[PDB]
Amino acid sequence: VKKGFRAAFRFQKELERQRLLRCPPPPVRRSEKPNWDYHAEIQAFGHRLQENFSLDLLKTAFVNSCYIKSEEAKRQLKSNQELSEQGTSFSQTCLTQFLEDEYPDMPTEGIKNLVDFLTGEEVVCHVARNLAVEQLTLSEEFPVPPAVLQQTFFAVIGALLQSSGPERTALFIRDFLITQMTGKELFEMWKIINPMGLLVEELKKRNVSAPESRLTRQSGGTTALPLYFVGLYCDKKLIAEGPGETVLVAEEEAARVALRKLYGFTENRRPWNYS
Amino acid sequence: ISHGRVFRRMGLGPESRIHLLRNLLTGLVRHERIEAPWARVDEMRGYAEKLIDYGKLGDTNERAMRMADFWLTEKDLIPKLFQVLAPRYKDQTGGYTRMLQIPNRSLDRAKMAVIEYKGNCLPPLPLPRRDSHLTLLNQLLQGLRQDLRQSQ
Amino acid sequence: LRNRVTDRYFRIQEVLKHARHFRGRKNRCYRLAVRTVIRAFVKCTKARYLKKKNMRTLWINRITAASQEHGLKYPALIGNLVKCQVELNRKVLADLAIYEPKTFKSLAALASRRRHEGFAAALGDGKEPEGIFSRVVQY
Amino acid sequence: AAPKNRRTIEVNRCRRRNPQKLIKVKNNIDVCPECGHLKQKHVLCAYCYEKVCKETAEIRRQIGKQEGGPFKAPTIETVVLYTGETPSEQDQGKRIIERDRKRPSWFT
Amino acid sequence: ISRKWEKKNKIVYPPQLPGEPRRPAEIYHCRRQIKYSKDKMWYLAKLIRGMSIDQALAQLEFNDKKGAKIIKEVLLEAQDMAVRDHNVEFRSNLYIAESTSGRGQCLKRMEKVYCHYFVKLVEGPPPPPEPPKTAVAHAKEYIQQLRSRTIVHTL
RNA sequence: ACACUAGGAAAAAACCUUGUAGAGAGAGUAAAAAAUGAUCCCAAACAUAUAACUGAACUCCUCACACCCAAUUGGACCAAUCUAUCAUAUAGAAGAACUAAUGUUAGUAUAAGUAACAUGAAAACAUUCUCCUCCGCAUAAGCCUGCGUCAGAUCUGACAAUUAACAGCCCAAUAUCUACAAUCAACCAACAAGUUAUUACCCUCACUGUCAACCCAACCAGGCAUGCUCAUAAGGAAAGGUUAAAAAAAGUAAAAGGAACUCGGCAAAUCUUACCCCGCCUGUUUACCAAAAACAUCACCUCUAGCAUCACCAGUAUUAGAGGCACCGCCUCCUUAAAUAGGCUCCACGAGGGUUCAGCUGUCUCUUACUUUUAACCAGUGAAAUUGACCUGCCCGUGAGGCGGGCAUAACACAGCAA
RNA sequence: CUAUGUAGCAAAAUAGUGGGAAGAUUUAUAGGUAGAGGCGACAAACCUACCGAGCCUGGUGAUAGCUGGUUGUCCAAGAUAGA
RNA sequence: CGCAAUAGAUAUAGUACCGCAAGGGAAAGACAAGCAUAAUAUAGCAAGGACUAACCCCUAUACCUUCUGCAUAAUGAAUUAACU
Ligand SMILES: [Mg+2]
Ligand SMILES: [Mg+2]
Ligand SMILES: [Mg+2]
Ligand SMILES: [Mg+2]
Ligand SMILES: [Mg+2]
Ligand SMILES: [Mg+2]
Ligand SMILES: [Mg+2]
Ligand SMILES: [Mg+2]
Ligand SMILES: [Mg+2]
Ligand SMILES: [Mg+2]
Ligand SMILES: [Mg+2]
Ligand SMILES: [Mg+2]
Ligand SMILES: [Mg+2]
Ligand SMILES: [Mg+2]
Ligand SMILES: [Mg+2]
Ligand SMILES: [Mg+2]
Ligand SMILES: [Mg+2]
Ligand SMILES: [Mg+2]
Ligand SMILES: [Mg+2]
Ligand SMILES: [Mg+2]
Ligand SMILES: [Mg+2]
Ligand SMILES: [Mg+2]
Ligand SMILES: [Mg+2]
Ligand SMILES: [Mg+2]
Ligand SMILES: [Mg+2]
Ligand SMILES: [Mg+2]
Ligand SMILES: [Mg+2]
Ligand SMILES: [Mg+2]
Ligand SMILES: [Zn+2]
Repeated sequence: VKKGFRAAFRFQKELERQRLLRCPPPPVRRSEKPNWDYHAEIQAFGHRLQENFSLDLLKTAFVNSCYIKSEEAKRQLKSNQELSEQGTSFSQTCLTQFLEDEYPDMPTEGIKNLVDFLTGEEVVCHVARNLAVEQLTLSEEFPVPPAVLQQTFFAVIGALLQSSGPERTALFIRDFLITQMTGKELFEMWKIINPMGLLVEELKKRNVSAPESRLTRQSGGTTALPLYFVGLYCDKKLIAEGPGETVLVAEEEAARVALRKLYGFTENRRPWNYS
Repeated sequence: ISHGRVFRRMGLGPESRIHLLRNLLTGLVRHERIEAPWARVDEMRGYAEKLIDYGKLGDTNERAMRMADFWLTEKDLIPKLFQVLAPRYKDQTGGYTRMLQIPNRSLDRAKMAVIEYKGNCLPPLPLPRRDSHLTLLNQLLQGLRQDLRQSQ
Repeated sequence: LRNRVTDRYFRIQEVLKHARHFRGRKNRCYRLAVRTVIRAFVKCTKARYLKKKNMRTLWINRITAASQEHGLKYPALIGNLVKCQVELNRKVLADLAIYEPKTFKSLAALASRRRHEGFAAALGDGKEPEGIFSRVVQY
Repeated sequence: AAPKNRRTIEVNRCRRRNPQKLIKVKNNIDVCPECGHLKQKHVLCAYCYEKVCKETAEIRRQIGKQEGGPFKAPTIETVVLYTGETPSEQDQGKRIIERDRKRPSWFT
Repeated sequence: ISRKWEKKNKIVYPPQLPGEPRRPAEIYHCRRQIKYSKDKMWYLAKLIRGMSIDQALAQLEFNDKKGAKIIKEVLLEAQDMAVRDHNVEFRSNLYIAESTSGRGQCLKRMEKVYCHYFVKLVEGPPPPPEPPKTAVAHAKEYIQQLRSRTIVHTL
């Protein structure tokens, strides 16, 4: 036996490290690991976002009916339903106003779809994990289910509104939710089917005959890797142009680009004005 | 090159080959069934057949007697050849021996073979029968038997 | 035995950890891992010079392709954009050629304009008025 | 001569595990349709053959016990009869080798 | 000297919920100190790698190599233990999930080789072999690769 | 200048350009392109769209700076261990750090599941058959329980054994003697010349070897004295199974020709002749590359020595020792068709050297068939030299699987060959 | 003398072909000669597998102007007159 | 401010074993290499720049020691662990 202690302890630490990569521990609430005091954490949550949350309302905006019921049952105060309702309703209205004013031509169906996307679980959970809402929120099951994160996040927005008024809440929503539209194309958030039908409907509403689909350019007609560039027309004037491999797909993409141009949601639109 | 050479090579030369086959054939005439390596039995089958052919000619012939003297080593068997085997096959004009393959030898994993003289007293080898005549394919073929016979 | 190295394991793993992704016996046998790891790091150091050289040659190739799309070789484009006092480098010229075709079309037009001005001036007799784009701006 | 370099585990694996060196799966095994034991098509049921060799050995032991010593190959046919089997009308003048167990069902 | 294999027959899983799919049982078994090389036992181990137990026994009964009967005895003991202890229903409802051969201990004179045989039987029927890569699959993956190209080394 | 960095001239230490070192997905330059004999030519091409562009670790740019020589020399840090004091730090100590010594010890690889090894046939396990041996039995010498039973395994333990008449282990003292061979021992013939009388004792069988498949060779086609059997009354088994490829080994057969092979008639088949050189002869020698023309040897000659009890020697000049030489007698142009080969006297002899006649033959012209072993496949057991790593191509050039320029190119066993 | 064998059956053997085989022959057994010594029908032949000088222990960690090696990190100065 | 099973005595032992002999003289007890799970796919000191992407593209003449530099001119290394 080599005499010594340092190498033995170093090897034990390395073994423990390896043993915490295979068989990692079951993840547990951050509010149970060491170094946790709720008061400091919630106050820091406030100050981090540059917002003067009222401490009591913010406190009750992170408590959920599930947690109250589990405390009542485990023992042998207010919940955040009302704040959640206020926050969700205001968020819907304010996002509608934002999108309507930024994109006037877009139809109400599309605006409602964008508003459902931004306030949906897929994006709200993402914005709520990366702002420490899951750490402070009280629930039963960890990780908190995405629906509970959504309702708690809008409860927090509701507290913010009841505390610092409408305009600051609007800035908050512009800062965290609207930003999520960055990069995304229109029809990655507004999921639709049969685009040519919608194009024909909108063109009819503007009293112009349905568009004629021509073939602008083509390469590799016979091969397995063709390229067809299909260009819609409206009485001898182009209104779109789409690529594809099949002529059907090229026509579909031409419809999609024409829809984007008419709804003012192009790739090179005037970028949102955050200042 | 070995085109058209019908005789195996075994033993320490031609003579030892004849002597090995002679011992196998003597064992066969004495017991009427022996288990031996497959290739050796396949070489000895022709000799056993022709031995019965020589034995049919009968004692009185001298050529057959000399041949059976050479090819039987314990001479008690020469009576048998001329009085139990050759008489037994007075009807058959060929194919006196049946040869089968059996599970390989335990020690050296050689290809084995049981060879016996047809008609002996011993318990019968488990020969493999063909499929029963009542199986589906056979029934359809029987229907074809009938329908072709009537047409012709 | 008075002193024996009690931690040779960690000194070995410091070198093997950089070789797990190698192929052969030279990803677990130290005597070979060391030599190939050292060659790896020497190439890693010496390769930054080639990185710069290669990206520059890729940019020159892309710019030559784009400029040939507009009937204008690469000597002309660079040797006559600078004569218009535009200090766009080659990285951004390549990016413009790929991602902003019409801006690059304009730059190529400008280069051809300046080239024509130069030919017309040199063809003339004396110091007739300079071309509308050939006028330098001083600091 | 002698090797000039060790051969790596990769080359050795491409040799040792090549298909030509693998053990082939046998496509000619089946079940004795009546007896119900495994067998290859062109070979005898091993269990049946063993149960036949046992009886052949017992018969031959009786034959040896009756012939006395060596050099006694009889000059007549032989018939073997199990318990409660009188010599049939066809087997007179043929040596009888008595056995003391009921005739096997497979002995016809 | 590490006796790990025979300790995987002791993992007690939690009682199943009435909803989740019935978990297929398992049995691990090993023969230690087989007087036989490992580079030869490997071929027999690989032969029976992906086939049910009964076909495996059939294939081994008629193979010539010395280790065939050792593998057969091991598989029979495994089947008996699986039915008797591990609460398997049908003794034919097993297949060779894992079969491998490993080195051994004993000493030299010229090494006297030894080897162990390790078998894992998983309840259920054999999984079907991976089908061949149809031409449409190749074209599909080639299109996928052609459709993931990005402009390399620029924005 | 190189042995220090970097870029060029194809690869390129030595020519041209360039140094002080880090990050950058910035920029400007340096040098730098041809004109008009032997495996397989060797970038592909191009006469005429404005001369500039390209091009480094040089320089500038944004940031950071001790962070590119051998031998040597200076300096700042430090892994691990022990001790003092804390109780990882400050100190003091020291067997204080291994990519390399055909390093040493242990493990496992590669060549490799390759080379090599083994069990006559049938059976009813009682037996029968085929074939082989200068072998077998005993004593001696050697060894020391080393195939007897039982019980455990694929060798471990227990139990049992080899019985003296054969062989060994010896002797009371003193004096006396003790001339002539052995050879079927008799004829001829030779030379190497081969115990008792007196005194003392009237005691009896103790002790040890006694086995076997055996000993010396690391385990073994080797070594091993004597008696008897002379082909066996005794003892054994040349083929694990198969197929009948090459190359290899041993053997058998061969048309016509019969040394044309080759250094040479080596090997094989046949059996004869003649000569020449050397050495007189038999013998001896380089255990393990030389058996001879060398050593020894009778015969001859030369030198020394006049003599006691440990050799020469229990000898004495015809003796003894040391040398040279080598009995004895005599003196001190042919060959072939063709040719560089062969052709002091002195019988006998030589696995000595050279030559020749005749024959013989697969030596050859010119190879062929079959058999056995090897072989290849199946099954068991299973090495060794060798090995920097290998993801292991060809041609031309440089000075070659790996550099350069062309060409070729899905992966993988198996058996051959030897550039 | 030839062929096989060359980690071979063998650290000099096997198969054939050969020389001697009543002698200066061959051989079992005990004893003797001991290392600058013995013995030698001289070949530098042999004296326990390797003798132009045995083998073992000691002086001995012989000596070696000759060969081979010489182990953490980082920086810096650093080369070819001559007797 | 001595070693802790390759150290400390050669030591569990001057035993086993080697040698005719003098004499020589051991070993050991309490997830390293190698393989399997899982053979490979044009191209080349087996890496680097990278890339959406493992290969494909561009760059790239193994290490030690000795000779003036050495394409491997030559010497040494199968590889791991311990001791040096
Ligand atoms: Mg540059
Ligand atoms: Mg500089
Ligand atoms: Mg420290
Ligand atoms: Mg040290
Ligand atoms: Mg070393
Ligand atoms: Mg080989
Ligand atoms: Mg072989
Ligand atoms: Mg006695
Ligand atoms: Mg006596
Ligand atoms: Mg005796
Ligand atoms: Mg006998
Ligand atoms: Mg044979
Ligand atoms: Mg044999
Ligand atoms: Mg064989
Ligand atoms: Mg002839
Ligand atoms: Mg002589
Ligand atoms: Mg002679
Ligand atoms: Mg084999
Ligand atoms: Mg060359
Ligand atoms: Mg090969
Ligand atoms: Mg020294
Ligand atoms: Mg000197
Ligand atoms: Mg310096
Ligand atoms: Mg020790
Ligand atoms: Mg020791
Ligand atoms: Mg490992
Ligand atoms: Mg080379
Ligand atoms: Mg070497
Ligand atoms: Zn059956």
